[PDB]
Amino acid sequence: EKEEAIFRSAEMALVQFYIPQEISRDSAYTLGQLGLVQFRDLNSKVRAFQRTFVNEIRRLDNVERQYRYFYSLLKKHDIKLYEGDTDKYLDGSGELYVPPSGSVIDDYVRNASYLEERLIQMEDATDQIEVQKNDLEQYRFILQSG
Amino acid sequence: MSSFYTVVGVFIVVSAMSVLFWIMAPKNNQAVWRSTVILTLAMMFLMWAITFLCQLHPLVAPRRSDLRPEF
Amino acid sequence: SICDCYGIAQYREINAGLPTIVTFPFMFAIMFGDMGHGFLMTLAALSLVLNEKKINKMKRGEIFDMAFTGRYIILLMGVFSMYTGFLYNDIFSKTMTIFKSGWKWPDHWKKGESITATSVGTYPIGLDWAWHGTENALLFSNSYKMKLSILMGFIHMTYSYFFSLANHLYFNSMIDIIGNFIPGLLFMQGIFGYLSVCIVYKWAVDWVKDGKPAPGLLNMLINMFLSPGTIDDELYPHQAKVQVFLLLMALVCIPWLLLVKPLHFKFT
Amino acid sequence: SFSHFLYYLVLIVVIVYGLYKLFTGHGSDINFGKFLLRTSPYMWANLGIALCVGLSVVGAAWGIFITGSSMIGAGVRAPRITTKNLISIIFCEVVAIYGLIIAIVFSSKLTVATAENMYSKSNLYTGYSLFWAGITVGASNLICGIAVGITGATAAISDAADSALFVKILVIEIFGSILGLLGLIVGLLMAGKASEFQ
Amino acid sequence: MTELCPVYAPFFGAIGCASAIIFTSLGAAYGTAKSGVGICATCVLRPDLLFKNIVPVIMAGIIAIYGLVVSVLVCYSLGQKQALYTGFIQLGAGLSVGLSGLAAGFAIGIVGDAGVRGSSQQPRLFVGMILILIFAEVLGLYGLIVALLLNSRATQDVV
Amino acid sequence: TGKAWCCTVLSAFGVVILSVIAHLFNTNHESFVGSINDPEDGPAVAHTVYLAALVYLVFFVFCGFQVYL
Ligand SMILES: CCCCCCCC/C=C/CCCCCCCC(=O)OC[C@H](COP(=O)(O)OCCN)OC(=O)CCCCCCC/C=C/CCCCCCCC
Ligand SMILES: CCCCCCCC/C=C\CCCCCCCC(=O)OC[C@H](COP(=O)(O)OCCN)OC(=O)CCCCCCC/C=C/CCCCCCCC
Repeated sequence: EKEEAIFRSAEMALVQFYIPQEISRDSAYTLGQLGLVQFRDLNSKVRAFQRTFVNEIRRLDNVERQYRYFYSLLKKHDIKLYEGDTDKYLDGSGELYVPPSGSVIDDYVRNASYLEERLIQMEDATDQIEVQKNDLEQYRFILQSG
Repeated sequence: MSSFYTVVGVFIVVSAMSVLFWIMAPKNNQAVWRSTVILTLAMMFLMWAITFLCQLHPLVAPRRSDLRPEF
Repeated sequence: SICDCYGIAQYREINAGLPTIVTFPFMFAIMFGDMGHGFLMTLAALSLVLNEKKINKMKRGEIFDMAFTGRYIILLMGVFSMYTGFLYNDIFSKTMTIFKSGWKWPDHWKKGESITATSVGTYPIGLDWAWHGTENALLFSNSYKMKLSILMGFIHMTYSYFFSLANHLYFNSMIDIIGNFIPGLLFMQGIFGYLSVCIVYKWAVDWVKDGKPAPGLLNMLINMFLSPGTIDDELYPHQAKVQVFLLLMALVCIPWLLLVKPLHFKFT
Repeated sequence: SFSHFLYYLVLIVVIVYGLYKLFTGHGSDINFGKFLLRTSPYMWANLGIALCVGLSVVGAAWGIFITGSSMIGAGVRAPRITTKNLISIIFCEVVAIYGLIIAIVFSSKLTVATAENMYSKSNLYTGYSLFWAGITVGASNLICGIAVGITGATAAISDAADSALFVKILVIEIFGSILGLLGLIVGLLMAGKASEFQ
Repeated sequence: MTELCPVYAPFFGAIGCASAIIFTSLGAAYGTAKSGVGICATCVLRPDLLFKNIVPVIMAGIIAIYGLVVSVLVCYSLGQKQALYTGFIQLGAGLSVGLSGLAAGFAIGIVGDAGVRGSSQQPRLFVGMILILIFAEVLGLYGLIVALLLNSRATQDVV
Repeated sequence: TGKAWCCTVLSAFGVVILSVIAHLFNTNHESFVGSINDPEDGPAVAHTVYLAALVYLVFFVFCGFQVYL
């Protein structure tokens, strides 16, 4: 009894969700695996910083910044980037799977912050040597002339 | 026998196959078969009939000075 | 994806996507209209359809997407261009000679002598190949293709106007029918349907045999506004008594379209 | 300047030439009446058909780059407008269609005439009419095309500001389009009674 | 030589044949140079858009093929002894396609120059230029149609 | 590669169109020899066009092996 929606648009319904705070994080993964639901913005008057999950989002926003820094140094060199299984999560057919933990995500934070402190130093210990180099080649090239 | 009745006799044959296909169109994607075929046969008819009617009683006849006498 | 560029449809209205599957490539083939150039399009797309599994996996450019995203649009612009070219009878600027011709030349002539052909029958499917190479060939085709174009847009427009009705009857908006639909229908059908009925009627009359003179339709359409009750050449009996009525009917439908719906708002 | 100097050096030769002929008793020699009579009415009729579809295409092509160059600039930040503001490119193209309907009507009136009846009352009448009717339709659609482009370059900028304002400026863009439709009417009335060359 | 066949009569054909390729060439040059300078400005930073932005340079090249098609058809209707009816037909045909393509050409340049610069900054703005630019290439065509209607009547029933 | 596909599809239909043309000159079809400005001798032109098609046929089979490998 599934409808066809080509002569006219498909019929829709508005639904309400009573989610406990314990399983809010877990339910949201499953709703995204479907790809069927379009959420309204109930908190439409609240300013952008007065919203409640803003602090959780900055921890993850900072991480994406730290990854953009990495992809830049790579492209600065001739390295190619590994490409993994784009289908290991899903095949786009609405299948279920279990999401990560909260501790795994907290490990990406300290790891990514820990890598930024090393690479930022290893790059400056490299560049300062190359400055000493270019200065001497110019001092060397000039001497070759008669 | 070529006449305006000849256009009607096609329109009867064509206005009936549209009806039979309406009945017999399969259930899967029923609207695409049903609209596309009925709407295709119609614009195939209108462009035939226009091209036929412009020739029954024409008001100017073809004229040239370029043929060979042998023909 | 073509209609969605122009706009996203209202909830539960007629989609503009079903008619567009046929009317988009058929209007193309009226213009394009050739069996050679159409057979080439048909192959160029039929390579994209058969190798779609290979192509979809591999990575694509930006031009090669749209040629692939519309690989079925191009298939139907090719098939229909082989139908329309067959009727126009044009294959790489040349003609086919399938059937007997409805025209006949003199039994005898000489070099350089302008010769005219005499009628025998009607050609069944398409334009007769006697016109090819002829001196007066455009005078025939230009008159033919104009009257094709006017008739094929009147049908395309009216059919899309009966989708307004199909919506009003689904949302139960009765006033818009009496307010918008029925007056606007009479406006254009009485003017541009009368034109289209007269083109089909003039083609269906043997004017020379009957002895009466064929009338011009551009002047007949102008003078009915400028000078009603007047005729120079008659197309059918009681022509003037019907023209002035159609003028009367169109002028009534203007204020009825203008006033009827706001008054219902005020009266509620 | 130079270009304006020549405009004043032409005016000064037309005057000194007119007074040479007049004071000498030869002012009849400058006769516009014979020129209108002896010139061929096919000249006047084939200029008008050309200056109708030519001057109408100048106007249409004009408004398309005023409306087109602003939309593309406005469309950088508001790319959603290029299909909503498309209606302004449509009212600018359509004045060219009006100049092509005339040339269909007038081309029918081009027929060959005998040499004895060439400079007759009716065949001179028919050359004068298709000249000024073509001027009329062409020079009037030239004006309706430039105007609608100006109107429709603003409606692109207003729509990028706010979607609501687009509708309000269309009313100005419709009234401008009436100018081309009136010109078509006036031309058909001129050439209504004109008859094909005998 | 005759009241209907003077000796200055071919002047309007030869001048009409010439003015069809002169006026359409000028248009397709304004629209090639103008457009062509935007392509040489965006593809210093975005060389990946080069082959996609030559589309204005194509549209103007078609304006020139129209004027060539009218010069080829009126040329074979010329003769030492032709009527004055025929000559002014040959004129209006060239003055129509020429004046129409000149105008279309300039618009192709002004609009094509802006599109190539914008679409580099907004890739959704390419299709918007391809639309606007077809309504210019079709005005060179509307002049071609007039030239063809008239040429048919050129040597019809002449004596 | 594309340097070879070009003359493969090009010379594919040169074999086809030029052969259909030559067939018609040979049989003296009205549309090809009917007017006076058309050539006077039908088969003479076909003899010249049968050979021209063979030249495209060689380019076809050659480039077929080139792309096939
Ligand atoms: C000082 C010289 C150096 C500079 C040269 C630059 C060009 C100067 C202008 C040249 C044209 C004007 C001089 C020639 C006019 C006289 C020709 C002539 O005798 O023709 C007569 C004859 C009529 O003879 P009858 O009716 O029997 O009457 C008896 C004769 N009176 O009429 C004609 O042949 C008229 C022909 C005139 C053509 C003039 C125009 C030539 C073309 C110039 C085009 C310039 C504009 C650019 C066009 C761009 C688009 C294609
Ligand atoms: C001018 C002379 C050269 C001409 C060269 C032509 C080359 C062939 C080009 C392809 C033509 C056939 C395909 C067009 C029909 C299908 C278009 C279509 O489906 O568009 C969808 C698309 C929406 O989705 P996307 O933006 O594709 O993103 C989601 C995709 N899943 O639709 C729209 O944007 C709406 C407008 C549709 C019509 C647009 C047509 C534009 C054609 C431009 C041709 C450009 C040619 C460039 C040539 C450069 C050569 C080096």
